[PDB]
Amino acid sequence: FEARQRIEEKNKESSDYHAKMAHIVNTINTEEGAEKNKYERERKLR
Amino acid sequence: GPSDVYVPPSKKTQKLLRSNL
Amino acid sequence: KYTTFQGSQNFRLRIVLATLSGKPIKIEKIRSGDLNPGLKDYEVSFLRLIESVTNGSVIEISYTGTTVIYRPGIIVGGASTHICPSSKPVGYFVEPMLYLAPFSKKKFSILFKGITASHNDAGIEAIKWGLMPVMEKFGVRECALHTLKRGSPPLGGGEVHLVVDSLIAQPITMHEIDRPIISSITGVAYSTRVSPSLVNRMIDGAKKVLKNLQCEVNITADVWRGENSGKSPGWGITLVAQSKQKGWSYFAEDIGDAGSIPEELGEKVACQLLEEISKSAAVGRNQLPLAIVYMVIGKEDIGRLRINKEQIDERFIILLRDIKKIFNTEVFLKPVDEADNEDMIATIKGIGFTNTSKKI
Amino acid sequence: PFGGSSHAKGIVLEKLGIESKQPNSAIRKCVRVQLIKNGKKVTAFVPNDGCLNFVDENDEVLLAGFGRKGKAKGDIPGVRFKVVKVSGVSLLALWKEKKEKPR
Amino acid sequence: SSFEKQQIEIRKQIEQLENEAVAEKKWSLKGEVKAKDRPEDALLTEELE
Amino acid sequence: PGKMARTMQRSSDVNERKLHVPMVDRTPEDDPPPFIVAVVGPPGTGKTTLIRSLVRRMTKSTLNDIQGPITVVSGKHRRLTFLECPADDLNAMIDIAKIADLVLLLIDGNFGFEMETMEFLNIAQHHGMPRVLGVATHLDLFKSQSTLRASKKRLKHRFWTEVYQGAKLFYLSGVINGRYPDREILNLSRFISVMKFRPLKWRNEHPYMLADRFTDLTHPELIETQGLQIDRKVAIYGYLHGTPLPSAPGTRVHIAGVGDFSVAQIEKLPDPCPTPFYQQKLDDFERLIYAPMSDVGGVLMDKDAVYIDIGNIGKLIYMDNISPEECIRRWRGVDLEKFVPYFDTFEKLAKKWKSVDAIKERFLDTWYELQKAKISKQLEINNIEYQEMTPEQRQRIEGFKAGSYVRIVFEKVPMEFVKNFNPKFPIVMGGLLPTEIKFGIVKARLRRHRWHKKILKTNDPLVLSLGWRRFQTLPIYTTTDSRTRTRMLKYTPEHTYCNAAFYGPLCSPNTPFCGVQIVANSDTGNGFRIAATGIVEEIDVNIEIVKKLKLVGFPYKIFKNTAFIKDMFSSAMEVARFEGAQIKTVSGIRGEIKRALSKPEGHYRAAFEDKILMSDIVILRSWYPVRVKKFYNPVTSLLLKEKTEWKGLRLTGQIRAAMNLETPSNPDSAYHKIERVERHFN
Amino acid sequence: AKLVHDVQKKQHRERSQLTSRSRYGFLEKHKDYVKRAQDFHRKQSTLKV
Amino acid sequence: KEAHKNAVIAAREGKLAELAENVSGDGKRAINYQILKNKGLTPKRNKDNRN
Amino acid sequence: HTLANNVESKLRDDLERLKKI
Ligand SMILES: Nc1nc2c(ncn2[C@@H]2O[C@H](COP(=O)(O)OP(=O)(O)OP(=O)(O)O)[C@@H](O)[C@H]2O)c(=O)[nH]1
Ligand SMILES: [Mg+2]
Repeated sequence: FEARQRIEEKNKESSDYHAKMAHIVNTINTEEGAEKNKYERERKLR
Repeated sequence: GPSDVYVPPSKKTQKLLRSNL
Repeated sequence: KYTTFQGSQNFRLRIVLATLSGKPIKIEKIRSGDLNPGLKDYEVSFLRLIESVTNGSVIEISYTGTTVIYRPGIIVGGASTHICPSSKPVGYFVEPMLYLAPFSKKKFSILFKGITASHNDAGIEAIKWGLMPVMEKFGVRECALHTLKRGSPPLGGGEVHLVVDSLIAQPITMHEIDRPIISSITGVAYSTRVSPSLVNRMIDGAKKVLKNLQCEVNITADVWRGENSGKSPGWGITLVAQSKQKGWSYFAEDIGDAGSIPEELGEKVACQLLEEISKSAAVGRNQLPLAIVYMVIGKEDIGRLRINKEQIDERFIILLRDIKKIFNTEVFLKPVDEADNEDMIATIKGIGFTNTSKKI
Repeated sequence: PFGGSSHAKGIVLEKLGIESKQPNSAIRKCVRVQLIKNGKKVTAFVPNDGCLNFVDENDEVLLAGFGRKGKAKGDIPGVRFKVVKVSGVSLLALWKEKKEKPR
Repeated sequence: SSFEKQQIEIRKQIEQLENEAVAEKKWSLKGEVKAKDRPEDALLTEELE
Repeated sequence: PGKMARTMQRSSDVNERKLHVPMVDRTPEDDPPPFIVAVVGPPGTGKTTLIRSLVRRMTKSTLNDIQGPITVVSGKHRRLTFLECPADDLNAMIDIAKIADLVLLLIDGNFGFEMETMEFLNIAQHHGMPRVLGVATHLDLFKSQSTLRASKKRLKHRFWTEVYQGAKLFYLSGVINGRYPDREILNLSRFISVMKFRPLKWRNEHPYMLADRFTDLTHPELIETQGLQIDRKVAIYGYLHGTPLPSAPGTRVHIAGVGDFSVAQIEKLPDPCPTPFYQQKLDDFERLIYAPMSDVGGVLMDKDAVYIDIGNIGKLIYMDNISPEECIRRWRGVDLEKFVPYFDTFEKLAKKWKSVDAIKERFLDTWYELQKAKISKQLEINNIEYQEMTPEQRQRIEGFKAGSYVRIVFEKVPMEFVKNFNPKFPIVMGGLLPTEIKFGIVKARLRRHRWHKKILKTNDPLVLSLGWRRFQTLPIYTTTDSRTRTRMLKYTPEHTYCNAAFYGPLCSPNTPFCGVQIVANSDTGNGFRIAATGIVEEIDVNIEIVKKLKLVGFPYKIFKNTAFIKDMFSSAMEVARFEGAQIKTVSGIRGEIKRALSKPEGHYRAAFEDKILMSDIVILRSWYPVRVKKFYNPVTSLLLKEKTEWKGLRLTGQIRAAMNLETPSNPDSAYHKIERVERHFN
Repeated sequence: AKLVHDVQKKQHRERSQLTSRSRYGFLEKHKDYVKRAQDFHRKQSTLKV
Repeated sequence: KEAHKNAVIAAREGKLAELAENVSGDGKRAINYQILKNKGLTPKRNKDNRN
Repeated sequence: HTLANNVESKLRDDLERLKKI
């Protein structure tokens, strides 16, 4: 019984960790890189 | 039954429970 | 062990204040002069909830049940589920955790199982649309409550999920001096296992009351259809007026009794709403203590709020006496300059306090 | 750049990705700041998760332009800065153990 | 003096800590614990995961 | 054009170096409380000589035999409190670093930077940097201008290194006649009198004050009746600093080296050495030094003898005997659990609401500067509503606003304190918070101090400065195991921060603290003393905390992929508990433990990865929990008589040294060199 | 080697076989294991073919 | 056993005393070189680049 | 014999601990 309980909880925790990790890394990429390419389109203009 | 007839109550109550040639 | 109180008065408020203060308290001679003196089932469940969402706080009750000693600890929180006993509802158990939400180590996700209506205590939608605005103006951002299944008296079978993420250091101090102009009025009539005709009847009564006014008035209908409709049949209706500019809210509500006129219930909720508007001064008689305790727990700084002559009453007096007996803190009051009414500006120095339980 | 000048200072609002199970990586060094000149939050690396552990929160840091040369394996595109100074003192001297972060 | 009393209490506490820190470690706090180096059956009696 | 460009980069960069992070000041506008300066340095320098000369110049009055604080006026708004810290008590150094704001740091020139001075610099830096100003004494002994100039620049450069560059020092010739050169004394006086200050979190969040005058209150007849063992009433006289202290008795205040005594009685007295504006406005409405326990004029008072040279709804609410009902009846001339309030009968409500006109009556640029504007506006609100009404507000709800003489009297005070007290040591007291009074375990992160020699050890006592308290506990150093668990270490990593956890008096997170080894002058020895520095970063009442133990077993019969492991266990009970589990042979190949045996009693069988050798050693990982020791010991140095060489718990090294033991050592575990020969196969 | 201390390039050291294993001489580490497994799998591959 | 253990204790005391012989000949305690000069965590270097 | 009884009592104790706590 302990085996089944432990493996279940470990699986849930690792998957949730991954989901948060991708959520974060991807939000940095989207927001920041968008505004960076904005600024670069700005710099090449001058 | 107005609200029952309301299929748009799906979204409405969802928000209510949430908040060439 | 030190701050001493008598009787069963204002038990939840006293416990919440004890937690926020850290001062150990003893409250004794609880309903001693009764055929069943001591504590109640809902009260002991309340204390169980307090221990559940606190950590290391020691709570003991003498076997006579008329003397409870509380030694507060820290406020962890977390995610848990509580089963409220039959005699008292989820809003009654929620209001204290609503007081304690924004200052905890782990965010609040509580599942309350049971009844979600009473003439006695606040309905779920009432507490949401009334208190969430007040606390959020004071400075909480993500506080919300969803309804998986809604119960009814006297079978319950309701599920409410309180999710509060906003952990704040202190609510921002408030300086409200004026009278908000009511922007509009909305409301909602909910029905479990009864007729949409009944819903329309009560809304007709309400709009009959409200036809004397001219600004925007809308009330929605919620037939809680199907599986999550709880077990007992029932219904209720709530009304809130809103000031969009500053975004204030005032409200009144009721449920439908056994063998009652839904139209009458409509004129009911309408009349309490209007009367509370009449007696209001920038705030409503039932959310007074909520804003009061927030502005008290605010940081080391005076805060200003307009209140009403009529709003001042016995419950206000006992709240002041208790809050003074806890925090050794007194509220100054000065009359408004304008003579057309006798509104009273309450000023009080929010005490030096931090969200020292936060995870940095 | 971020306006006109070469360096900008602001407020460490939080340490994104304190919990990156695989240490010393992109987000693991990714802290976030509030540019005070704009009153606006924005993202910025720190070098050496050791210096991560130095800088904590609400800490008057002073940011400079990151300026990658070429394309590495994992370093995130968009993060555009490096912290330089913390609450008075400069992180190279810190991580080399020359001074201590004063307060 | 009550100060002397609390000094007596802290003092006795002090030598207890000294002796407890200088004695042998507890097997379960050690590393490379083993059948010969434990007292037997402790792993049932106790709880570790 | 080009000048335009260069000057706009000038403008941008200089503003971007100008701006900072806003924090409130709470500071007194009307009457600033005194600013605190502390003469700090090694004992063989002549700080006393310096304090005497400097104060005499500023005050236009000589004085001998300075002791304790001494307070003087300068400027039209300036009053200063001078403290001569001892060069013996590390604890006194600590308290001064906690409280003082200008530190007059005097350093030998014939000899450079004694480590006591460096340690005070460090600890002030750690608890929040006060303005520092250094003076190099003993320059007159250098017998060549060459050496004098070289050491001059050397000192300036090291100082400039360890505090902000530019921090000029003052060079002091010699003590000719119990005196310092008057012209440079003017340099010092004018400078520190025109000094500007900064807001710091510790000051501006806790109401703190230095104790000025010391008196005792006991009935002498009570004394003989009890037998000198009775805790003595104690009265303290002082000023206020930083945070407005409350006005009603019933709060808790720490006292350094004393303990934690609640406030019994407090009264507000006008100051003895007032501002010139205070005096002139006094006279307008009607129509200098001070140092209580040190000599002034030509007289010093002892305990009793002296030495002299030869020559209204609000109040209705707040009254208790009144029931709220009688309050309300007097004012117009139930419980809260019933959430919705009282109301009127339905018909009367409806009829009075048929009219609704009475209800239509109510019815229908730099961001930094922006929040600094909010701070300023909030304080000006504070000011106007403060001036609104004095007798209730000022006296009571505003508390006792800073800058007001106060006498506070207390009970339960050590007889030893009042008897072995000496004025030479400073005495501090500042408001405790609910978090600073409740106890628990602090999770902090810290590093060894970087100039220290040896690394700390888990479950080894350690004194630390944190909050007004300063006390010894037994930490436990934990490193998160790449962020899965909280494994306990057994030493601090030798050049990085690592987590720690220990029982102690709680305090708000993100708060610096600084920990030390021995405080005893008897054993200061020759090395540095400050040993750890960190921040307390959360607080709790319990923590999961792990140590890793691996059960070692051996194989004793081997097939392909299967094995019978022989000593990880001793009972079939046990193996049944642990079966179906996951192990890895030291060689690095995995496998699982599968079934207990019978005829041998503790041996089991495992199914491995490949043919596991007899020449291996199988292991099984496992997490035990550990319990934090709850030792707690405030130092109480000033309670002690000699006021140094206080000794709490000793460290394991000198414990083994004392009781003459030898360090434990797992011999076969000790490392050795291995020379594996080259191997070939058939 | 950008921004790392040598005392971060510690050099963890190499243990020895447990002494009571004089008879079962010389504990192996993973590099010994990889030599063994690689050779065995060549023996297989050819014997299968 | 006793001879060996007293031998190791004697070695302990000898090393400890030999360290202790460097105590301050004065009451004044000198700054240390590591903190006089303050060069932290260098790599290893060479006399060529020294010159 | 008596050793068997003692082992049985020990088993009772350990099993009670493991199956109850
Ligand atoms: N060469 C030199 N000697 C000084 C100077 N100032 C003071 N001294 C010497 O230091 C002695 C003063 O000792 P104290 O003033 O008692 O020493 P302290 O540093 O004040 O410490 P305490 O003794 O605790 O007050 C005098 O006897 C002087 O000879 C100076 O500017 N130059
Ligand atoms: Mg002196």
